[PDB]
Amino acid sequence: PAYHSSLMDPDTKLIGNMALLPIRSQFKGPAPRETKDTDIVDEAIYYFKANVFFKNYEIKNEADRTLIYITLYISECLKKLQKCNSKSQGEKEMYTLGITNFPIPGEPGFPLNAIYAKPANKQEDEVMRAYLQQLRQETGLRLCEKVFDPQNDKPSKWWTCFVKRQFMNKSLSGP
Amino acid sequence: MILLEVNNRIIEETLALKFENAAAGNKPEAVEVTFADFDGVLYHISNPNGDKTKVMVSISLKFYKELQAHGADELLKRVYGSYLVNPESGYNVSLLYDLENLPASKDSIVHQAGMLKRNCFASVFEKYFQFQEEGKEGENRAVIHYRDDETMYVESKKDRVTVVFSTVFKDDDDVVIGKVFMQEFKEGRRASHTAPQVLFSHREPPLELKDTDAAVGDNIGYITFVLFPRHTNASARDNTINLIHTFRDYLHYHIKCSKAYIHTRMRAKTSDFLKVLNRARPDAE
Amino acid sequence: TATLRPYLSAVRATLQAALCLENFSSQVVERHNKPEVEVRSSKELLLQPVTISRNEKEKVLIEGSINSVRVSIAVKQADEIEKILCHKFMRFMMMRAENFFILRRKPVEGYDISFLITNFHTEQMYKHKLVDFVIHFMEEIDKEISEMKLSVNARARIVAEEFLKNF
Amino acid sequence: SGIVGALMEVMQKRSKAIHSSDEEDFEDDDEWED
Amino acid sequence: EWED
Amino acid sequence: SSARFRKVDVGEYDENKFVDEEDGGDGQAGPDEGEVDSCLRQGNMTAALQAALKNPPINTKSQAVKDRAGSIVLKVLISFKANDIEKAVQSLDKNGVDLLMKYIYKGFESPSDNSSAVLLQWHEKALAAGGVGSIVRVLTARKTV
Amino acid sequence: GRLPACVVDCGTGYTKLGYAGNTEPQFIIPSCIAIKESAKRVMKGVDDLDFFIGDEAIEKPTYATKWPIRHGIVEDWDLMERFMEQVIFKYLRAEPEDHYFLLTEPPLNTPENREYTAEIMFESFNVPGLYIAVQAVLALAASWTSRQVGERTLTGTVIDSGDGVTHVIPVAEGYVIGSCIKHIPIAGRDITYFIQQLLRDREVGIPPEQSLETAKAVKERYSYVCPDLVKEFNKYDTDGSKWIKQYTGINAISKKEFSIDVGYERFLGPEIFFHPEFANPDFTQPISEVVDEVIQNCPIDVRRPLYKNIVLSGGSTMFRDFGRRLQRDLKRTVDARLKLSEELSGGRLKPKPIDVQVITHHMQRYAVWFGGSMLASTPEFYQVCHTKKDYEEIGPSICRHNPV
Amino acid sequence: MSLHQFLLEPITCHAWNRDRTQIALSPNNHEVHIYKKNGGQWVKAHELKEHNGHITGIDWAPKSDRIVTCGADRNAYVWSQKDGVWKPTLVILRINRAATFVKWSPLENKFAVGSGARLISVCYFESENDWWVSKHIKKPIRSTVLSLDWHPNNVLLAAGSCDFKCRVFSAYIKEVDEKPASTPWGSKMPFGQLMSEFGGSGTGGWVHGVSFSASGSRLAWVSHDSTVSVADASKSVQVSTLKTEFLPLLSVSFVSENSVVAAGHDCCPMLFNYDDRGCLTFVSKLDIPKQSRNTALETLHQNSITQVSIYEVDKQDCRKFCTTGIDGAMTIWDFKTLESSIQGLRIM
Amino acid sequence: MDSQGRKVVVCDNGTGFVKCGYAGSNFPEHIFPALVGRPILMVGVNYPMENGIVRNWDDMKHLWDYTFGPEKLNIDTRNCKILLTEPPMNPTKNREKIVEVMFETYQFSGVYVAIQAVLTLYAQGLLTGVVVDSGDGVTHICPVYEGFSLPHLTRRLDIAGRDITRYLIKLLLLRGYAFNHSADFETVRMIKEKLCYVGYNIEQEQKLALETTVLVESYTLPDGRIIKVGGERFEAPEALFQPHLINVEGVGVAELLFNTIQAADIDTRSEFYKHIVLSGGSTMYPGLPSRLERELKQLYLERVLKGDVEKLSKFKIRIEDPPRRKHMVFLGGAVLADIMKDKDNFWMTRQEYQEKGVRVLEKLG
Ligand SMILES: Nc1ncnc2c1ncn2[C@@H]1O[C@H](COP(=O)(O)OP(=O)(O)OP(=O)(O)O)[C@@H](O)[C@H]1O
Ligand SMILES: Nc1ncnc2c1ncn2[C@@H]1O[C@H](COP(=O)(O)OP(=O)(O)OP(=O)(O)O)[C@@H](O)[C@H]1O
Ligand SMILES: [Mg+2]
Ligand SMILES: [Mg+2]
Repeated sequence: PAYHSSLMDPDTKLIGNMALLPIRSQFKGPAPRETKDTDIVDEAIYYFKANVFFKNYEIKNEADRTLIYITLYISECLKKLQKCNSKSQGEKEMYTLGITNFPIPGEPGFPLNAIYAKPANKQEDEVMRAYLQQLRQETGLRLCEKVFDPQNDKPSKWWTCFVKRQFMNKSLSGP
Repeated sequence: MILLEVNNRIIEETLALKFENAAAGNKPEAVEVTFADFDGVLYHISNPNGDKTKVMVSISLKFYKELQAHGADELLKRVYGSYLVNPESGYNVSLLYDLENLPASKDSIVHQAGMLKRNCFASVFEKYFQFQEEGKEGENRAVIHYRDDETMYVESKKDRVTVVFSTVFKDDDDVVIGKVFMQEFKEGRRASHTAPQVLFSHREPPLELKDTDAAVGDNIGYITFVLFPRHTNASARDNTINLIHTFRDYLHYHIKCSKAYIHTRMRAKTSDFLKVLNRARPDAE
Repeated sequence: TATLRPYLSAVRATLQAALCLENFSSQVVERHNKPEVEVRSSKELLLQPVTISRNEKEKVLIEGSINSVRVSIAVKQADEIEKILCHKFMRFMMMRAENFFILRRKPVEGYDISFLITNFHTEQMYKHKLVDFVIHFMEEIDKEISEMKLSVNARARIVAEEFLKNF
Repeated sequence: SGIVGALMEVMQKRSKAIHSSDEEDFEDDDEWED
Repeated sequence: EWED
Repeated sequence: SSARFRKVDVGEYDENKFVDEEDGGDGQAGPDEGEVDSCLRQGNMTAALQAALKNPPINTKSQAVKDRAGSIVLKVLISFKANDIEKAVQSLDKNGVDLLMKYIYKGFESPSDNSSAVLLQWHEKALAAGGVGSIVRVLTARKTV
Repeated sequence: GRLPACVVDCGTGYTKLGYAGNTEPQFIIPSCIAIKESAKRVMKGVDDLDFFIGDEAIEKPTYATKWPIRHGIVEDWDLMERFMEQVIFKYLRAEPEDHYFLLTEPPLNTPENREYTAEIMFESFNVPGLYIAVQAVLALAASWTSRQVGERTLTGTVIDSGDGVTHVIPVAEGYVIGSCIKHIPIAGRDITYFIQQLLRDREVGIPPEQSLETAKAVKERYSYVCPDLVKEFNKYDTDGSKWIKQYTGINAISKKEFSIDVGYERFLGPEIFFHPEFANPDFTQPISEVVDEVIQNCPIDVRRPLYKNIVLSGGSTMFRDFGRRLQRDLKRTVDARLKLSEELSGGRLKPKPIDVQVITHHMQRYAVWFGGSMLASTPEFYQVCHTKKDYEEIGPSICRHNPV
Repeated sequence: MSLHQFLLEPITCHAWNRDRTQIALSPNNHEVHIYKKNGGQWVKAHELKEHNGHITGIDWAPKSDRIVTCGADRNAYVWSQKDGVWKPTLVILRINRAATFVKWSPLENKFAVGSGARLISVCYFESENDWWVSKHIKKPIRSTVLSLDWHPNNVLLAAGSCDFKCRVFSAYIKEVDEKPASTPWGSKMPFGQLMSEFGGSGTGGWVHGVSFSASGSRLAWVSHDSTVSVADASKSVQVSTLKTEFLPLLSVSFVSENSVVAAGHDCCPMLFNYDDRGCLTFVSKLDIPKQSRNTALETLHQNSITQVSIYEVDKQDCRKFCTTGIDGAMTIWDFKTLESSIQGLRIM
Repeated sequence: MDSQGRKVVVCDNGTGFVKCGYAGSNFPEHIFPALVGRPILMVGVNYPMENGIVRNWDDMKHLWDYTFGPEKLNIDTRNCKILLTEPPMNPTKNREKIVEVMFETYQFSGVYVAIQAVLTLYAQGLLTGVVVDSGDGVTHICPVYEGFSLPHLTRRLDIAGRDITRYLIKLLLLRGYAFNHSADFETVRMIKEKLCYVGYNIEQEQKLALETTVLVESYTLPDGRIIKVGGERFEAPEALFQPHLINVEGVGVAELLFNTIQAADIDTRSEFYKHIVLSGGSTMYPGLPSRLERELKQLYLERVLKGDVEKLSKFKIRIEDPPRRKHMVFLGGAVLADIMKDKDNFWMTRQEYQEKGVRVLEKLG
């Protein structure tokens, strides 16, 4: 079957039904600082090429929901990375796309609203907006290093051959 | 496919594949096939003594003594040359091809190796056509048992060559359909003026074919071809030989095809009848 | 249509008189339902057989009961080729007898084809369409046999023409 | 007996000829066990 | 019994 | 051994079976032949026909009497013309009509050349002033002719 | 002296023809027929004798290619009768009155289809004998060359797969348990369409009229079965020189050359046997669960011989590690059940562990034909054939039961 | 002429209640269905299922609303209504072949069942131990009984069977009936006594339908010879026959003292007249064709009519009558509509 | 419900169903299946008895305590009266075991155990006759004279419905449809219960099978396939009259009935001829007793009367099949309870079981 995360810890802070996992980032805010090399962004990039062909996914714990979120946003990163021409313009396009107001759980337009659980408190809404924004910016910055072939500085065919595929027949943006 | 063909497919495909792999430079691979043809002819393609660089094609006939009496060995030697070798046990004529020593054009030898049964049959035809050409008359006829129950007769006159086939139909439906076909063979002279003359007789031998062991049963027909010097001169004669050794099998082939066509028509009519019964239902359709 | 139309009109009128059936359970075996023209156990439930003949070799035999009608047809055969084509056609249709629902696997002796119609077919189909089907079958058989004979002769002419041309 | 014993006998005769006729990038075996 |  | 008990059937040896209501009687020898032959002699066709339809052999259990009675009425039935059939049909009553249907349906059973086709012509005129019930009364009759 | 019998195996994709007593078939042809266009029927003259079969039927102008066999079951019997004319009289060149015949049937075949085949052979070609054979027994008998003497039995499970559906046929003592046969909709035409969608998105320069047979040539040469997906993706990105291969081809209309790169489709092709939701959106069950479900629906006393003898057959089972992947996934499926019965009963259910063995032999590609060729070379083959004399006297009801 | 396509299947038999608002048909299987008329529509109502065979006869009494069903499984049930649901009660028949026809008595204390075991079962009710006791009439009957009818004085019975004869029996049970009066048919009437045995000697066919009169002094039966005949007992017990030219008829009923309506395989009901001197004359077909490949026979029924029953009050005065067919229908004909539509049709 | 006030419960210990009812009732109060489903020991697939022989008595104690519990009866175990039954050719040791269970574990006040042929005849209302009973495996022919069974004259036949089901599997396999014997027992048993019947004259049946297609119909298998049944509808129940088709040596059931009914007293033969009663699940095929009537007519024609044709006419045969085939043993138990209820010494008591020991069953027999 599909591959699941293994970073779950017994004293992990939860937001709704998500897992608020620490990352390695220079963007400011509520994510905790990570000491080890392995975080959830590296595992999502590592499992993206195997997980994108699957049409049925079964939720086992709280790390799977943020894994599905980064797995979708890698695909909406690649749809904009297909038309790029240089690495610096790709980094500028990721800095443009990271601050875009994507819908959250609870709002209409979110695809997996049945599996996910909406938050309640207003400060919970604010920290969920901040956490999703920093996850988006960090996975855009990490994907822009791996997508570019360095000797030519054009996007590779092996990463841009996954444009038309959709995870679980869902899309974070409208068609 | 109206006319039957004279070249065997399996010999040509196997020898073409082996010759292409030999000319490409790859190492050879072992082959051992045994198969059949029309009129109970056995073929064997193998490697002699386990050597994978040589192939050998052998043909076994049940009636090679009668063809040997009319001189098929000189014809086979004159056609093939150095490829003819001593035959193996249980087989009549054997040919040997070496993959190390081959000519540059691998097209003529494969086509000549496909015509081995024809080159076995052609010797009595060439001898009696030469007897008609030289003008010698009074020689005995040739009797060839090409099958177990069927018997072929070849006779030469001063001005014509007569070929008589004796054929047996197993089923009475084949007797009626074969009489229908040979009626059109008999009177079919009125289209083409230059043609060999076809005669047909049912249940009785012809009056020229006398004092022999000719069967008089109800399933046996006799077919007479009359051939002229327009057909038995040299520059045509090979083509004539080709057509005549197909002939009987060709006739039986078309009889079977006629029965298949009848089956197609019956299927269509049966379907139409069922549709009429489907209109008899009180609004269950 | 020298004698074909009065022959078919007489066969149609006799088949209209014969096909009047109803349900009937067996009076010798406890809870059985069998066609009475085949079993022939009782004498009061059988009718007289009738025959309509166009000539010496074409005839239709009709036998009836309280719940079953058997119809036997002899087909006109003039030559040997028409004889073997008719025999092949009747064997072809009687091997597929489970789809026709009103056909017998073996014909009555002296006849070519035979139909057996029970009361369940008259409950499941209209009667006049069944009579029109029997008349349509008897009309279509001879046209099919003549077309097969003409096709065999034309095929034999072309097959002889190609081989005598190729010399 | 039957056709089964003759079929076993003929492929018993044939299998010694087949096994005598056949007389590195995927050599990794250590992953395949559980 | 059944006179009438 | 034992199983020849399955060879003998006892279904026709029962006391409860449909025996026919055969009321015994005779005195049926055809109509007669002589006045029919003289009616054919005198150049008439109708009086021979109502001579032939009288006295059927319905009660006699003899093959030869039924054979000659079905011979004489067929012997007058070939001997007619083409346009007198409707006059000979509507000159009769209903009992003549269904007895003529019985003799015509008996006459189909032994065909002899164009005469059989002549019977077919009679059949359509005997369906003119007749009916399907005449053929029904031919089909279910316990006394054949 | 005696002429050998003819062995003919018909399939959806390929038809295999030859004589008995040979290891390999003499002809492998595509199972298609090209007929003249109707363009509007009456066939005046010899107009039904104008057709081509086999490889020369494919891409002929003013001819329409038709496929008479769909999923093992013959749809049109008029085209199937004309298909057997050119098999006998052009390719095999055998007189049909002298040779016995052996034909094969699909594993779920009606008795009405068995009588239609014997009508064509006996009444249109006049063969003296005919035997219609079950494909599961012949594929099981062809695996005795790899195994030794003591385990040559006739109980096992046969997996047949190519150009159609993939059957799982249990068989015990030479008799097929027909109640437990299950099928998979994934077979060898579905791997070819999956490679064609992967090559269309990535590579450019392939001609549109040649996109199908280049996907077929990639599958037969470069494909294998990967053991794990995410480790295989990591091998290709880190070291692309070892695993990425180049394929070249020639253009039909311009005679020019094109070259492409063969990447992720070397292992993503055969993976849809084990993950059918990659391509088919309706079937989600892997092949290791269906083979386990077929054996569990069998009777109890025959289950342990059925696990020990699993025989692969067909052309789509010719990948590199098909047997090792299926053996590993079956042992996980059984031990999931044997653990779950033990923990629920508190250690009461403690059976012996079973032995699962998947058998791969040399002649997997033509396993049905090779088993039918060895049967027809025996002297006892002529005593289990339906002769023509029984067909004339008894009738067509004799060709309804095939004795083993 | 009001058709209603209930089914696409044959209907074996049907019966009406007293209010003519419910029907009880059988859709050619082992079930009995009841339909209710409301608005302008027929809605399916309570269904009856106890037979494992095939129901051939259904009868409904006018009073006390009890429904008797008999079939080919050699069994008989009496269905009684209670609190919305119908419940069955077993009747032992002591029969071993079949059951073919059933009819209630006019005073609703006995019922008669014809059978294929060459006897007629008269069943009456015993409340001492609460079942139904059957008695047999056997001699002389040599064939399968097809049709029964009850005389309107609760004693005599008319039976037509497959031995080409119609006969009148006297079924009289001493426990459940009073002493009968004298009839013109006979004077001495014990149980099982034959009164008369009419029938065609020589030629003959199976008698499909019998009927009495309102006065009870005239009998009529049809046969398979396409013949209809009326026997009068007052005129020295004589018989008058009529041979028709049409197909055979299956059901018949006196619609008055001197008029009879029949139907059968011709798909069309026909009217015959019987004067007091005694002459059976064909009058007219009731279903005239309208003045207006598909066959499309110009008849409102598309298949054979198997039953004719009266619809308006009783046999004393008729204005409507009903037919059921093999095509599946229920046609109600009107005499006042058919009087004006057909010129010359004078119903008496 | 006598003057002592003890409740009378008639319980039939059948193979598949155990019926809990009381006297005077045409239907019992409780019809419960005798299935003990273990949750891998609740009751209501272990079966305590097969073919009439007890193999486990603790499961009898479990099932009988389920009957004695508050669900079904809740009767007084110390003081009640019950009625039991037992099949023919039963060993007497099992009867000693069950009277040990009734008068040691529970200690009833009245227990009678009897033969189902006598109870079926008392349900019919007739005292003297013969009973042909066929279920699974074993077929009995039992004559009952006055009110008791004759042990010397009753006989057994080994052919029953499981062999008919296996023969139907064999004929369907030779027809062309593949069936496993073990996996598809139940669907071919459903085929046998649905479509099979017994022919009357076997040459007319095989001519009707060969010549015309009026016997064919169709059946739908649960996977979706539809099969057509030929002449096999009369071929499967023909093994009872011809045992050499199923390769079991012996004679048919009609010859067994004739050899039973002839080897008896001369005066008893007439009322054994008029009174034949059929019962059981296998005697349910339409067309069955007329075949036995024809067989006894043919055997009495050839064996006794030698060749006298007219003496066949003075012979009376009546195979009385009941039109109602239902729980007849409970009906006979209710009738036998209603006739006898005051006459207390016909039952055996517990007090007789300590004052006599095991020979109170010897006094019973
Ligand atoms: N390594 C391989 N070698 C050959 N064919 C292969 C291979 N891998 C896949 N195939 C596929 O196998 C298919 C042919 O298989 P096969 O000959 O068994 O089919 P079939 O004729 O339909 O079989 P059957 O006789 O069972 O009906 C082709 O479509 C081909 O693409
Ligand atoms: N309607 C039916 N038609 C034919 N056979 C039937 C029918 N109903 C049941 N059977 C068969 O009868 C047998 C079961 O009958 P029965 O009810 O007597 O069983 P039982 O209780 O196990 O038997 P026993 O009481 O003799 O131990 C089975 O073989 C079953 O297939
Ligand atoms: Mg295939
Ligand atoms: Mg039982």
